[PDB]
Amino acid sequence: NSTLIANSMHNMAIGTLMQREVGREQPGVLTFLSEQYVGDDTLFYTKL
Amino acid sequence: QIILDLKIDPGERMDPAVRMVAGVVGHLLFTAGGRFTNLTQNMARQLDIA
Repeated sequence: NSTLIANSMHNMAIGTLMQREVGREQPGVLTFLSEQYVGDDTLFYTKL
Repeated sequence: QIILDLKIDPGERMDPAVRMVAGVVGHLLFTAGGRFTNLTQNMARQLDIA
């Protein structure tokens, strides 16, 4: 009943991990402006 | 022999009320009296601001 919800929210967790790691390893190189998750797809708008 | 200080982490995201409550808690928890101290002057300033 909640396949899409589970996949998207798992994607949300994975996204939070990648943002945390990239912020830790390189401070200030990449700043995230927007994040979206749908199904198995993710999208980030950032400033380089 | 051990003195506390504040930790800064940009990646952490917390509700603003946590700092405001911790400001009250720190005054009742620690000692900065005239004989010994538990915290650095900077942490005392941060707690006062909170």
